[PDB]
Amino acid sequence: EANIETHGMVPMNRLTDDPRWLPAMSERVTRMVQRDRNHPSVIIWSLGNESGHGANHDALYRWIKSVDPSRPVQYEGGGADTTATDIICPMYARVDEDQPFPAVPKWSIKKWLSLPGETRPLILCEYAHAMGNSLGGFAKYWQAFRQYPRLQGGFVWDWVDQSLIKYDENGNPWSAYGGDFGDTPNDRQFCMNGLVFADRTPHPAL
Amino acid sequence: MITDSLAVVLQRRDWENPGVTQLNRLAAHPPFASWRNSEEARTDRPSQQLRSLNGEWRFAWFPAPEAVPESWLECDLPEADTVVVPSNWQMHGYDAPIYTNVTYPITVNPPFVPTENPTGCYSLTFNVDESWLQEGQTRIIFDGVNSAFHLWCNGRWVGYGQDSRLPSEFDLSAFLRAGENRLAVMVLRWSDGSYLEDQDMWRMSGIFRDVSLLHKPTTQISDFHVATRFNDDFSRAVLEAEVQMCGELRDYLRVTVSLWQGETQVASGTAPFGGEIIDERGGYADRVTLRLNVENPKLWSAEIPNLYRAVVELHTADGTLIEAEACDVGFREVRIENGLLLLNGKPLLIRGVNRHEHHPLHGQVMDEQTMVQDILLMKQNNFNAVRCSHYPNHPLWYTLCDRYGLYVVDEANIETHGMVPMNRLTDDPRWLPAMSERVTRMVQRDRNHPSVIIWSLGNESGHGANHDALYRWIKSVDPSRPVQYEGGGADTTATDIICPMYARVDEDQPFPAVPKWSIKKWLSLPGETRPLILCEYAHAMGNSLGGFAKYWQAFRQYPRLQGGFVWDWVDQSLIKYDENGNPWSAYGGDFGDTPNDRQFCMNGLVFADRTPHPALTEAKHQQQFFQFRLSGQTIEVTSEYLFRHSDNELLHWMVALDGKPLASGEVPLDVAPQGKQLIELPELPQPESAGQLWLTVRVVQPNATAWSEAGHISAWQQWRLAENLSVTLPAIPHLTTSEMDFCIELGNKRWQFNRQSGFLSQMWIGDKKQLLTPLRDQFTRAPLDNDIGVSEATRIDPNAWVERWKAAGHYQAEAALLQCTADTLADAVLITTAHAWQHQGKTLFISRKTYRIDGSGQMAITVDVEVASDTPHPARIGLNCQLAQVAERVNWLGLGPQENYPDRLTAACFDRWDLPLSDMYTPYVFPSENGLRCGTRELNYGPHQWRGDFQFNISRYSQQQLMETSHRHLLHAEEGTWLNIDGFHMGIGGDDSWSPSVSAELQLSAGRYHYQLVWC
Amino acid sequence: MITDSLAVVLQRRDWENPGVTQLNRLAAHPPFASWRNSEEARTDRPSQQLRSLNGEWRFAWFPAPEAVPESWLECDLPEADTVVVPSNWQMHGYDAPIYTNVTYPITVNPPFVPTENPTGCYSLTFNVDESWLQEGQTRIIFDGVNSAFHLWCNGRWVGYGQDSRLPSEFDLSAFLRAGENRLAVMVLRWSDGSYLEDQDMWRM
Ligand SMILES: OC(O)[C@H]1NC[C@H](O)[C@@H]1O
Ligand SMILES: OC(O)[C@H]1NC[C@H](O)[C@@H]1O
Ligand SMILES: [Mg+2]
Ligand SMILES: [Mg+2]
Ligand SMILES: [Mg+2]
Ligand SMILES: [Mg+2]
Ligand code: NA
Ligand code: NA
Ligand code: NA
Ligand code: NA
Repeated sequence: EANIETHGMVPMNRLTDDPRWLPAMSERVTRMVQRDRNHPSVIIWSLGNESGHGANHDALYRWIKSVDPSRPVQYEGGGADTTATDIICPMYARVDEDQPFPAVPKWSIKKWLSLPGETRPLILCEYAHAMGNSLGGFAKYWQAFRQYPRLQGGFVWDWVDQSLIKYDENGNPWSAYGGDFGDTPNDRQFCMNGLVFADRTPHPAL
Repeated sequence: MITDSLAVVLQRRDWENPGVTQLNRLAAHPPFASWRNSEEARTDRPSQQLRSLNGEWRFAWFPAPEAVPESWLECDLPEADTVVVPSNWQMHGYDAPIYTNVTYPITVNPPFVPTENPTGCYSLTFNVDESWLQEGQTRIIFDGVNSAFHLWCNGRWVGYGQDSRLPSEFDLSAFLRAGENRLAVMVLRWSDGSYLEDQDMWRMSGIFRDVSLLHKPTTQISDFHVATRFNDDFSRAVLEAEVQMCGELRDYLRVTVSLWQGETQVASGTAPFGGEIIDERGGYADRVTLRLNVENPKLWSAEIPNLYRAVVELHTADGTLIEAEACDVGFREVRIENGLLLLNGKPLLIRGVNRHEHHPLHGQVMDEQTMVQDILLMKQNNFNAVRCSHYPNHPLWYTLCDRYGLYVVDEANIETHGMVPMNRLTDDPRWLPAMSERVTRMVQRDRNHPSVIIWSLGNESGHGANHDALYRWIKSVDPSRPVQYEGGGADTTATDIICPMYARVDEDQPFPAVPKWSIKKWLSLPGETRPLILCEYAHAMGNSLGGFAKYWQAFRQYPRLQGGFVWDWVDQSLIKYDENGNPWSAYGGDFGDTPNDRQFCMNGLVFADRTPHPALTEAKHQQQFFQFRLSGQTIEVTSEYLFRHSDNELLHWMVALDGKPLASGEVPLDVAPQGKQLIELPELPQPESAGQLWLTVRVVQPNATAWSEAGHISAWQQWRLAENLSVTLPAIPHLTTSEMDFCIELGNKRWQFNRQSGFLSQMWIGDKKQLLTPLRDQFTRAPLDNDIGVSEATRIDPNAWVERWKAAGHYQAEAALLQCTADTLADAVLITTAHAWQHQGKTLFISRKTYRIDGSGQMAITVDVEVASDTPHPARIGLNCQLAQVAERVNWLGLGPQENYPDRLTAACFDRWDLPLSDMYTPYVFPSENGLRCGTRELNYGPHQWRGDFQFNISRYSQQQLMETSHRHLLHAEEGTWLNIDGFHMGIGGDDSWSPSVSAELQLSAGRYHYQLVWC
Repeated sequence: MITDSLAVVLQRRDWENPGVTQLNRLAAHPPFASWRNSEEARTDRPSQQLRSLNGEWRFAWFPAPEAVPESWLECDLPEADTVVVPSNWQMHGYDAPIYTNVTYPITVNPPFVPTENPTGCYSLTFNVDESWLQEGQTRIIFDGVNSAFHLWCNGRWVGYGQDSRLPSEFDLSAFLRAGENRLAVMVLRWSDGSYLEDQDMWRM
C-alpha cells in the first residue's frame, strides 16, 4: 500500500483531487511499484488509505495498471467501489445490515455484490475491529464468505496493539496508549486494536 | 540578501531538474479579470484591475546564466537595450532561431542542457498605485516564457516557472512597494522542459506572450467551472457552475451566477458557500455549485456559434459586490456514442487543419489581427476545426474560436520526438510530474471554452505509462470532452479516437510496432470500435495535396471516418533581408542554425504572410458543405450542415460551350441540415456549334457574415453535358532541303528543323524568330518536395522519386537521333523524327514524331513515346521550348484558374481562363515544378496557339533553374518564356512528404504514350 | 561554501512545498546488493559492496531547523549524544510521540507546517576504503526517514527526500574521500509530506 493517507482533510479528498498534489502522490505510488514489483507475495497494490476519492487516485490507478498488469489495484476511499479500485474493498461493512451514509454508504456486503452494474469481487480491506474485548459476530462474516463466491474474505483490523512501554517510578514497565506521553490532542486507547498485545501475546479474540 | 543573489539562485540549477518545474507559482485557473463591477464583467469591458505590462522593456543577452552580473538584480544594465515585449529575442537578432525537426537542438542528455545556455535578462521599471498594496493580492501573469525563467521583484527572488506555453503567475503582494518597482526576469533558452518541447518548429525563446498584473481582493473567486447538461433532444439545459473561493469564509458571503444572452438575463442563481457532502469528512465549505435551468438554449456549434455570457459575482448577503468574473458559455454536448463523435447529438465531420502559432516577422508572438485573419481564411475555405499543434495557444485564440465557430483540439505542450525510443521520458515515472503539469494546467486554464471539444495529450512522444495516467486524469476531471493522443500507434489505451498521422486511404504502411493501416482497414480491425479522425493528414509541403479528394470520398462514405486535420495551416518561413533591404522568405539553415532541417518547416496551405497556396482551393472544394449530383436535368443539392438551414445561400448555374456562356440562372437554396433539394434546370439550348457543353454551379452567400463578405462562394461543381463532335472539313508549304536543316516556307512564315539534332530549331513570323531554345521532349520535372521525400535533412530516402530519377539518369539522359526525314505531300509537308534517350547504354525513352505543316499554316505534331518498363516512371511526357516572346497574358481553355495537377484538379473548372503571366507561376519558397494547368484544349500566348488535350505550364523560369535554386528570391527571369506542354504528367502526391506518396494510378506506368498537338 | 550553509539550504523551505519531494535522489529500483560473484548472488550471501551503517550515530535534537548551529555541518556538536540508528528519537525521550487518529498533529494549513518543527541532527564519521572511490559509484541508501531530511556529506549539501516509508538513495561518489568521512542528516518531524501521512498510528 502506498504511503498516502489524508484522512484529516475536510473533505477527505481535498489534496487527492488537487493536481498540485499529483506529483507528490505519484512518487508515493510509483516508487513503491518500482521497489516491490518482483516480490511474489505482493499480489495486490493499494493506492493508500482514507484519502477520499480524487482524480489523482484515478490517474495513479491507471498508471499501475499500465506498468504492472500482473496485480490488481484496490483502494477503499470514496466509498470502496470507485473507478480507482478493481476490488470492492470496504472497511467495516456489515454482513446483513446496511449503513446508508450520504455519499459513501457502507452497504451490507451481500447486498453490495448484487447492486446493478456491480461485478467486482468484494474483499474487506478492514473488518472486525479488534479493539479490546471484541470480534463479536466474527463467525457471521465467515459464514457469509463461505456461502457467497464473490465475498472473498477480508483483512481484520488489526494485528498488534499499538501500545508503548513506559516505566513507573520504581522501574516497572507498563503499557501506555494515547495521551500517556503528554501528547495532546490524542485519541487515547484507540491505537490498541490488535488481535495480539504489543509483546505479541494473543488476545482471546485470536 | 545572500539568498536572492544569482550565485545562490542559480546554484540549484532548477532548469536541469524535472522534479522542479516551478517555484512559488500560483495555481492555474480560467482567465480572470477581477471586475469590481458586474455590468463591466457582463459586457467584457477592460478591467482596471488587470494591468498590461507589454511594451518597452530593457533587455540584455548573455551566452550563459553565469555570465549575468549581480548588479542586474538591482539596477538596469547600461549595456541593456530597449525592446518590445512580448517578443522572441531571436527575431531581434540576439542569437539565431533554430529550425530542427526531430533532432533536439541540444545534446541529448536529460535532464541536463548545455552550459552555453542563452539567457535573456528582461527588466521593467513600473509604477504600482498605492491602493493595490493596502488591500488585496497583486499577482503577475506571464502568459508565455520560453523556455524557463527566474523572477526577481525589487531585487528579491520571487519564483521560477516552466512550460513555455501556459501562464506562470506569481504573488507579488509582499514584494511590491509604493512608487517605482522593478522586475528582473532571467529567461533561459534551454531547460529540462526543453526535452518535452521538441515540436517540429522554429526553436525560439523569450517573453513571447503577454505580461500582466492582476489585482484581486483577499477574499476572491479562485476558480470556476461551467458544465452544461442536456435532455435527449437538447430542449432543456442545466448550466452547472462550480465556484471556488480563497480567503476568509464568512457567513454573509454569497455567489450569484447569472446567464445572459445579448442583453436578456436568462438564468440566475444565488447561494452561500458550501458544497454537498463529498465523503466521510464532509464537503467543500469554500465551494458552491449553482444549477441554472435554460429552456430551449441556443446551442453552440461551428456552424452557429451561439454564446451566452455567464457572470460570477462574489458578493455579501446584503448585496455588496466584492469581485466578478465571467466567461462566454456555449451550450453543446460532445460525446462519442456507438463509435461516433457526436456534437449536439449529430455526428461530426471534421474539416480540420493543424495550426502553429507562427508569424514571419514576430516569430512565435501571436496578435489578435493575425488570429482573426487565420480564422476568417479558415472558415472561408470550409474548415470547421483546428488542432493546436502542439501546445496551448494564446488565450485569445479560444475566445475567437468560441465567437467565430471553430472546433478546437487543445493539446498539451509535450513532444519528446527526438528521444530514442520516443517514449523514453513518457514511460519514466520521474518525468510524470513534469508531464502532469503540462496536461493539468492546460485543462484548468481552458476547460470553460466551448470551442475546445477534444483534449490532446501532446504529440510524438511514443506511448508511455504517463500518457495512460494523464488520459485517465482528464477523463476523471473533465468527462465532457474526449481525449486523443496519436503516439505509439494512434490507437492505444490513451486515446478515445483512432487519430493516426498520414495513414493512407487504401494503402497499408506496415511499420513494425506502429503500423499505419489504411484508415478504412483500421476501423474494422478485430475489437476496434472507436471513430477515426486523422490528427494529421495531407502533408501540404509545397506543391502538394495530391490525392486529397480520395480522403474526402472516404470520409463521406464511411461513418466512423469522421475527418481529420490537414498538416498544416501556415508556412513557418521567416523574413530575412538582402543587402539592399529587400525581404525574402527564409527557412531552415538560413540563420546559421545547424543542424537544421531546411525547407521542412514550410508545410502550409498558406504562405507565412497568409497568401494562399494553390492547394487551399482544393481543400475548400473537397470540404464544401454542399454536395451535388446531376441526374439528367436535375441538380440534387445535399447539405452537410448538421444544425443550420441554408439561409444565406444562392445557387448560380451556368451552361457554357467551351468557355462561351449559353445559359445561366439563379436558384435560392432551401435545404435542411443533412437534407436534399432538387433543382430542375430549364430547357438548355442544344447548340449547333461543335464542342462540349459544361454545366457549372456555385453556391454564393448573398449576405456577409462575421467571417465572409457578401458574394462569397462556398461550394461549386461542374459536369459535362451533351457533346457534339465536329465532323466539318477544312497555298502549299515549300520545303527547302539543306544538308544541315529542313526549312518549310509558307507565306511570311518559316519552320526550321535541324537535321543533325532532329528538332524544330527555329520558327519565323514575319522577320522575327520565335524560339530561343528548340522544341524538345522533356521527361523530367524540377522536383517537388514530395518528389524529394525528405523530412530529416540527414536521411535520404533511396526510394524517393527524385533519387530514383537521378539514379536512372533521367536528368542526364542524352537524345540519340534515330531518324529525321522530310516528305512533300500534295497539300503539306511531313517531317518524321525518332529519338532515343539513353544513360550509360540504356535506352530510357524513345520518341517518335511527325510534324505535318499544311497550307493553312498549322503544324500538326504527333508524338508516340515508349518508356522502358524497368526505368522509374517519368514525371512527365511532353515538350518544352523557350519562346522568344514575353507576353503579358496567358489565355487558354482548360481546367481552373489556379494551378492544378492530375492528383489535385477537382477544384479546378473547365472554362476560358485569362491571367497575367505572373499568375501562371506559383512562388513556392523552395522552388519546384509549379503552375501546371491540366485538361487544356487550347492555349494562347501572344500570337501562338496550341490545341489538343494537354497539360501546360508557362513562366520565365526553366525547369533547370527551378531545380537548381533553393529559394524563390534567388530566381531570375530568363530572357523568353519557357513553355512546357505535357501530354502526360505524374501526380504530385502528398499523403506524406517523406516517402513515395503518388498513388499507382497517377504514375506514368503505361509504357507507351501518345499525344497530338496543333501549333497555330 | 555559501551554498552548502544552513542559511542557504533552509531558505527555500523545501519541507513546505509539495512541488519539491526530493532533490538529487536517485531512481527507485528493486533491492540491490551488487554482487561481484554470481555464486554469492545465487546463495544470497552478504555482499561486501553493500555496507551497513546502522549502529552508533551522534544525535542532537532541536526545536526547529533554524536553531541548528552552522558548525554542525563541519564537526560533531559537543552536546550531541550517541544513539543507535535506526531508531525513532521519541523512543529515546527527545520529544513525545503523539497518538492522533484523524486530526492532524499540526495545524491544518497545507503545504505549511509549524515553525516549531522538531529537528533531529544525525551524524556519522565513517571510513570509506579507497577502492570504492577509484572506480564505480558509491550511493547511500536511507530505507526510511520520517518525515523529511536534508543530507550533507563532508560539509557539502547532497540532497533532500520525503516519503517516510520508501528508500531515499543519493550518489556520494563526488562527496566521499579516502580516510574519515562524515554524514550530517537533518531530519524534520513535519513536512508537506506529513499531509500525506495521516495514518491512525503513533506519530514519530
Ligand atoms: O506532428 C507534426 O508536428 C509533424 N508530423 C509531420 C509534420 O511535418 C511535423 O513534423
Ligand atoms: O484505516 C485504518 O487505519 C483506520 N480504520 C479504523 C481503524 O481503527 C483505523 O483508524
Ligand atoms: Mg526543471
Ligand atoms: Mg515531431
Ligand atoms: Mg516538500
Ligand atoms: Mg485514518
Ligand atoms: Na467466497
Ligand atoms: Na485505531
Ligand atoms: Na464519415
Ligand atoms: Na514539418
